Amino acid sequence: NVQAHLFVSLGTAPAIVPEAFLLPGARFVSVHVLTTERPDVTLIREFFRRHAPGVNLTITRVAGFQDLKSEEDHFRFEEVMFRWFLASRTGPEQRFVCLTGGFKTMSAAMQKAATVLGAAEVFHVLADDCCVGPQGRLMPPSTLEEILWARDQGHLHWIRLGPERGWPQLRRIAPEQFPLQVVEEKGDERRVQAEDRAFGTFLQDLLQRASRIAGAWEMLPELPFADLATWSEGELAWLREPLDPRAPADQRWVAGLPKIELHCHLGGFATHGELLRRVRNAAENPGKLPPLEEPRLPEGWPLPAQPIPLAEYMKLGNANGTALLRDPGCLREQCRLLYRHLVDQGVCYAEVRCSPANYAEVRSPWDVLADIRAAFQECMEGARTAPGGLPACHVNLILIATRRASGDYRAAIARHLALAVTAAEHWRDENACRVVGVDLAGYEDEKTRAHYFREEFTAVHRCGLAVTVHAGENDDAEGIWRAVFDLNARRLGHALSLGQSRELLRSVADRGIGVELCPYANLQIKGFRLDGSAPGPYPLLDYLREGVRVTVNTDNIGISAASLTDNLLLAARLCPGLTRLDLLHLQRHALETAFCTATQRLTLLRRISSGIPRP
Amino acid sequence: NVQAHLFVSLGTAPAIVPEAFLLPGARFVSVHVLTTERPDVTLIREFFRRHAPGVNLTITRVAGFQDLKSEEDHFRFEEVMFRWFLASRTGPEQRFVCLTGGFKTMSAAMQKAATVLGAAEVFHVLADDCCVGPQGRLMPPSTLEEILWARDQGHLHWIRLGPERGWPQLRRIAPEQFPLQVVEEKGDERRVQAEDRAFGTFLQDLLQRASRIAGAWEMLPELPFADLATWSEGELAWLREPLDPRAPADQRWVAGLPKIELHCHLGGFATHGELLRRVRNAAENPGKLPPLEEPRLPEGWPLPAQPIPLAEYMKLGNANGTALLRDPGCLREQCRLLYRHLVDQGVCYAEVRCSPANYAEVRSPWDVLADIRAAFQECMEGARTAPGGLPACHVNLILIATRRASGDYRAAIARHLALAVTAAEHWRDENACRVVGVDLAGYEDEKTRAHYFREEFTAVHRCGLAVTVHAGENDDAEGIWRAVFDLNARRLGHALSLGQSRELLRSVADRGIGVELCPYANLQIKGFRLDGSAPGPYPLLDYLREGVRVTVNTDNIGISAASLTDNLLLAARLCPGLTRLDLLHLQRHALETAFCTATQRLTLLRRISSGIPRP
Ligand SMILES: Nc1ncnc2c1ncn2[C@@H]1O[C@H](CO)[C@@H](OP(=O)(O)OC[C@@H]2O[C@H](n3cnc4c(N)ncnc43)[C@H]3OP(=O)(O)O[C@H]32)[C@H]1O
Ligand SMILES: Nc1ncnc2c1ncn2[C@@H]1O[C@H](CO)[C@@H](OP(=O)(O)OC[C@@H]2O[C@H](n3cnc4c(N)ncnc43)[C@H]3OP(=O)(O)O[C@H]32)[C@H]1O
Ligand SMILES: [Zn+2]
Ligand SMILES: [Zn+2]
Repeated sequence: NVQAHLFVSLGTAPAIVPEAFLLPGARFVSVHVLTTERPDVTLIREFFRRHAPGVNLTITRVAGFQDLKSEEDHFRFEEVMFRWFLASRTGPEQRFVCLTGGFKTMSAAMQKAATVLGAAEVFHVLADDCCVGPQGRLMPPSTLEEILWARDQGHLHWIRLGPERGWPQLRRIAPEQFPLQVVEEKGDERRVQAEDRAFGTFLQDLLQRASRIAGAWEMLPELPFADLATWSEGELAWLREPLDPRAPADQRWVAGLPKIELHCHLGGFATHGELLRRVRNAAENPGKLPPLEEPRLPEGWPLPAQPIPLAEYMKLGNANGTALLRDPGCLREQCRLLYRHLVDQGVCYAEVRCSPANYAEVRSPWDVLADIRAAFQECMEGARTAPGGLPACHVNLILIATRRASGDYRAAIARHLALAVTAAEHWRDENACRVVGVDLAGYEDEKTRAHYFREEFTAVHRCGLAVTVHAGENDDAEGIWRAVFDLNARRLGHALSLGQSRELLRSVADRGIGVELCPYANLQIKGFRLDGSAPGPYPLLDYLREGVRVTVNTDNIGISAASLTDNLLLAARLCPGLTRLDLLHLQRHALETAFCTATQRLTLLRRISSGIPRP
Repeated sequence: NVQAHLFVSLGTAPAIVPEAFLLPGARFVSVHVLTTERPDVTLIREFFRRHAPGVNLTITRVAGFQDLKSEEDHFRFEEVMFRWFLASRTGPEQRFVCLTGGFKTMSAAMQKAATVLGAAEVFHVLADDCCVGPQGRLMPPSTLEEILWARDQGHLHWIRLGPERGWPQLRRIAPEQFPLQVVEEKGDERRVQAEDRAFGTFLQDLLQRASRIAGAWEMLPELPFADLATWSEGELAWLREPLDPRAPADQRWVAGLPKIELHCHLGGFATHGELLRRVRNAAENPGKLPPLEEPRLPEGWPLPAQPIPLAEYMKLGNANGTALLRDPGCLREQCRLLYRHLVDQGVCYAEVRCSPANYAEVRSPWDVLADIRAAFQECMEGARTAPGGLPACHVNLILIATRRASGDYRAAIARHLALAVTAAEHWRDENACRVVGVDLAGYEDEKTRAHYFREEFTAVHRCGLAVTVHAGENDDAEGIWRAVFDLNARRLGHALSLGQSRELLRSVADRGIGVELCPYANLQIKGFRLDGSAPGPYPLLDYLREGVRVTVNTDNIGISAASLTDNLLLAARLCPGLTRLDLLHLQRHALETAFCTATQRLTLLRRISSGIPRP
């Protein structure tokens, strides 16, 4: 019922196409013949003129192939063959391929094309000596009547190799992508050319990718991302080696990674240098600006020789914050520079903490929050890069409830929680900046543990808002236990003492509660050995091996004076033996513990999977 | 430095093997020849005796392959070819394939085996007609001096076309898996056979699997299991159609699915029929056996016309339980029969609930729990089928704390919690029966909500043990909220009223808390419309669409008189439009919400993925 085209190759022995056209069962239409320059085709044309008028025979010749000496012209013939198969518009269900005729390599190319593109039947024809000729027991060369006689009395074989399936993306495709060129053209006869070997590279790379995927099909659920299955064996072996922070190639690779940020404070971004000057030279009221004064950093501040405690760590960012963000222009400018920095670092999703009520003097905290939200929305709408018309970096908001050692600090917590609930219920567009949770931070000790604020957070739990708690930075595991089991926290920050209790660590691992680590902040405050030279070993590797969803963050960019890339590199330095697959696992954990919707999570997963740079 | 083996076919034209042997810049060792028993090889051995005495060539002839008549001859030649390639412990980098000689199909199969097995070089040799012969302009015939003369004068071309890579898991295989027979054994010349076409089927399956995987590479993250990527397009389309409970094929497919059980009561298994008699005829002391009396079931009990309340449902299983299980023989037989039923149903992992203290009259509850654990452990050890030497079904234990409307029940709750903690601390082997959590079931109302039992479960939370709660079966969403946020429940049972509160549903979906539903029990107690003909619609589809991890279980197998297959089919009946992929998603959710270790979870994931039957 199908059209049943017949593709055949021709050598220097004519009367092959007449034999192949005669098939016990096939009603062939539109016979196609592929041949070189020298063979003659008069006999075939006479056959199809006298015995089958309606078969509209077409003959194609390769432009510059007449005798093969090297491999260069074989590649030309193969490329022209592939484009010639592609030139017509036929599915595999109506393709019959005959490999008889031509050089020994031409038949191999015939079968390779048939098994790659797909065909209904691959076969070849044989005939034995039956004609007396001038020399006894001679093959029937010509003089069609003896070919028909041999068919009728019946010794022709027609060995049927069988059907072929073909790769699915190559079954149809299009010929406009890979066209041919006609050099000279007479009736039903052509000479053709191809500019390049694009189809060869396309086919080769798709087969190579398929071979790699078949090679890496096991150990797939252990892989953080699916695209890693398309990597070569050498690349995968290199991925399992320990990361070397000194090597510039490793630094470039880490800088080229898509990243997710979950712990970043807005008030500690621009505290020194040119960034502070740029923020200051944007105020609407320059008259009321406080006099410029930069706190002096300790010796070798990025990597101090001695640890320092919290008080001067907070005082080190006195040049920015409440003293400076009280001006609306400064707040806007701060937001723009933070978004620019996040985009430059390669982050694709970030959550930013803020304390709007600290910046309200004549305006309400609602106005401050609206200003921050509008500035971030305008920044996201400005940079419509990335595929699908989505912002380069998506920013969500988290509000901070601060607790202090003494004074008046507990009314502000209530104001922040109420504002967070109202704002979360106000803005609800999925593809926009939103308030997605609250955070309990500040001074921590025995008297300010988590279970003393349950009555304040009951309303937050009633309204359905996510909660993160700072715990374990300067306390034992009891604070972490109370945060987990009394405030129903979903994420923990600076849980450095989680390893003191095995049962608590098992509970955190089993419940999927995320942990956030900041290598620079932890090293600068608690002190830690570097390069394997009494706080103890850094607990990153222990958490990774135990099964905890641990992530690496930046905390205060300005105060600690570094970014995500530097934090990852020092994470490698603090735990010798850390691998690159561990970095990918960290990114996967950050994706899984984010405070986002399911569709956004899937989109981020796809975006990160295809963005990992190769060695 | 490689050995550089050479493989070449030969037809009715000698002096081709010596020409291919003289490949420039290649020192060959142990050249191999494949023939069709028709031609002669005297020339080959004569040449290798005089000009290369250290190459120890071999010659092979194919199993009565006289001439090409039909396709069976070609198939036998191809099978002998593949087994001949395998029966030489050779790597990809030292194979050199020459597709010169024999039929066109012979050279084509040469190239096919080269590109599948991954040769290191494929080439084709040509010669120039430079010999006088008896008629001028002749190819160089048998004699060797003229072959050497033509090599010296530069009349050989050696068209060589690229190396090959080959599929990775097929690069080695092993000779002792598709062996060759030896019909006749003469010096350096052999005739070989092959029992069957096993390698052909192996290769066809491999290529088809690779092609299907390449066809379905996208939409892989959405697939619950990876093996679904190896299904054909028709099967995948059939997977998305709505389930038809009336179709016998669908019934067989559901019965053939690997399953996970998470809500099963031990005391409600054998309550009627032959199973109850079998349990009764196992007592150590039949004198104290209470008289037999089976409660009568309502009309059309499996699908009753009107719902019944909990009291009659519980009284329906009075023939078994506390009255019967105080005798250890009956308890042991009960456990054996339940494990047999679970294996028959196809369950690969199950968690069983029990109340040992209810069966302690002269023995301690510790002895009863030890007997139950020993019975299940012995049952697991006995049936060590399945790959890896693992038990067919793995059973873990959960202990019930029962609350009642009036009477003395809190002491029993404290007893059960303490026993659970001690038992969980006692048995710690990963590949063994273990106690993994506690349950809060029984009578529920306003006065017996979850937050009235916090002080009793604080110890369980300190020791790090999983908790599940019966909530929502006969209460509004307030009970579910209290269970989630005051008792830190990890999984909920019969949460039929979760949809009344949107915030609670969103929180449950975000936190990953599991929900268990029992179709038959829910229909029998609450009443629900069937086939889409006021309790409202059954909430399976809403929970699935909202992202809640929802699973389907059996509750009481005996009282409700149904199994997992019946429950899944009735779930399809309760929500028209339920698809088969939805059943797979339910299985994945059950796997994700279980109380097991990570290694066991990975093993179960692989086992379920590699065991889904095809349509
Ligand atoms: N000392 C040797 N003695 C004998 N054979 C040798 C020797 N050394 C190498 N070989 C090769 O081994 C195959 C012997 O079967 C031959 O390979 P192949 O050249 O590919 O033969 C195929 C035939 O060449 C013929 N055709 C010659 N021109 C052309 C041409 N320009 N377009 C297409 N076909 C050509 C074809 O016409 P067709 O279909 O009747 O048969 C083929 C020989 O070239
Ligand atoms: N009307 C036609 N006119 C011309 N050619 C026709 C016609 N009908 C079919 N063909 C086929 O088309 C190819 C000619 O280009 C031939 O196919 P092929 O049988 O594969 O020929 C290859 C040669 O058969 C020869 N060898 C004859 N015995 C055997 C045998 N028992 N083991 C292996 N090879 C055999 C081989 O010696 P070698 O290495 O010099 O070249 C091959 C012809 O048989
Ligand atoms: Zn912080
Ligand atoms: Zn139950």
